[PDB]
Amino acid sequence: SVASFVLLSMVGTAVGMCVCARRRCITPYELTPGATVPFLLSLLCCVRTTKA
Amino acid sequence: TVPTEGLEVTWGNNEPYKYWPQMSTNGTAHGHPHEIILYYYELYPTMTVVIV
Amino acid sequence: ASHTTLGVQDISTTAMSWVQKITGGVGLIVAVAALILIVVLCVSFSRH
Repeated sequence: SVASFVLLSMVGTAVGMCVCARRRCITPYELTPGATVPFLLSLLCCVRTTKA
Repeated sequence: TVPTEGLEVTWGNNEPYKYWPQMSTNGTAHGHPHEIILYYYELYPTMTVVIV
Repeated sequence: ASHTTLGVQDISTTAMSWVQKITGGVGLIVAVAALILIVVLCVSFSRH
């Protein structure tokens, strides 16, 4: 049971790294004045990529 | 006509004759043409050519 | 001779090799053409 526990904490840390990665998708491109980065979003494609 | 489950015929006072079919004299063995389908009639006539 | 009973999934020397020949799909590579279509479409197709 604690092995299932530690594996689900490994999935929890996967969730934590993914949510930190989505927050560090957002912090370079909040909605910069330029509001157009194909060179960012055309390579990253993490989440909600469609805003230029 | 003998089916795949055999046949029984009796005549007179003598013993009932059983009979059983077989995997025929000619078919089409392992050959360079298509040469299975005649064989694939010998087992299973009227069916499994339907999945062909 | 019931002991030589036969099911369906049965083996010739050559039948399944001709199946292996006739499983030569092309739908994979035309799906690859559909993928190159959707990624050229990614010019303005980046959310759906």
